[PDB]
Amino acid sequence: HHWGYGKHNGPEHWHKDFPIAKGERQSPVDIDTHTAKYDPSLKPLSVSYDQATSLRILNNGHAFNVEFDDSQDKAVLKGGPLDGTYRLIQFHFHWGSLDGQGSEHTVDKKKYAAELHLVHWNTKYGDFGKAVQQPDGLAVLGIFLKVGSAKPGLQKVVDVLDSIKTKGKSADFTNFDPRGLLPESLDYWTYPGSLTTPPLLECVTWIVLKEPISVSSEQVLKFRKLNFNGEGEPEELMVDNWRPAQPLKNRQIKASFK
Ligand SMILES: NCCc1ccc(S(N)(=O)=O)cc1
Ligand SMILES: [Zn+2]
Repeated sequence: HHWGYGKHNGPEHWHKDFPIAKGERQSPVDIDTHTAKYDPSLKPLSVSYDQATSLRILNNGHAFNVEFDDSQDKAVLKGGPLDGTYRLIQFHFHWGSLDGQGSEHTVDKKKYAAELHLVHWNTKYGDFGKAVQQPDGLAVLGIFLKVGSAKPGLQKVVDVLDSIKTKGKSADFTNFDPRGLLPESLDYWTYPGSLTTPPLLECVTWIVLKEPISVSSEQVLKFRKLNFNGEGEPEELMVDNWRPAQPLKNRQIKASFK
C-alpha cells in the first residue's frame, strides 16, 4: 500500500509487505544468453492483435498503462511456450533516469533504456483476478527499448503523456494499434516468473523478445517527464521504475532460436 521505487519504499523493502518477493520464481532475471538453451519443443509464437481495442491510458503512480477491452478475444497471444489463449489486458513500460538503465530484464547483464510489457491473461480462468491465483495465469511479452531512431508507432503514446502527468490521471486512448510497438523478429527467451511489482505474484510465463525496438531520445525524455506524485504534490519524476534482476533459483531460460 505504500511501495514504490525510492530508497525508503523501493524493491529492497517490498518483502516486508509482500514476502513472496524472496520467492522461488521472481522476476525479472538476467538472461545469460550462453546458458539459455534452444528448445525445439517451442511452437511458433502467435501475436494476434488485429482486432485490439484500446480504451484508455492511466498514470497509476508507478507507470502508465494503456488499457484494452478484454471482454472478448480481440487481441491474443498464443503459441510459443503457451497452452491455450491469453488475452491482452494492458501494456506499460519501465524506464530509467538515463539511457544506461531502465529495463527490468537484462541480457548478459546489459540494461536497456526501457522495457515494454504487454500483459495477457489465460482465458481458461475467466478473469484476470482468477488468473493471478494460477501458476499459468498470465503471459507477459517483454520488449526492450534502446535509444536511436524514433519508433513511429510509439509517438501517439508519447503525445498523450502531457495529459496524464500525475498519479490517478487518465485519458481516452482509443484506436491505438499495439502492432506498431513490435520489432521485426519474434525470436524470444522464455521462463516462468512473477509480476515485477507488488503483489509480485508467481503466475507469469515471461516471453522476452531478443530484438529491441529503437526509440528516440526525445521519446524517452517524454517518459521521464511523468510524475509519480499526484496533482499539486511536490514533483517526483517518474524515472527508474524498474525492479532489478532477481535470483534465477531452480529455473531454466529457454530460447526459441539458435
Ligand atoms: N495488479 C497487478 C498488475 C501487474 C501487471 C503486470 C505487471 S509486470 N510489470 O510484471 O508486467 C505487474 C503488475
Ligand atoms: Zn511491467
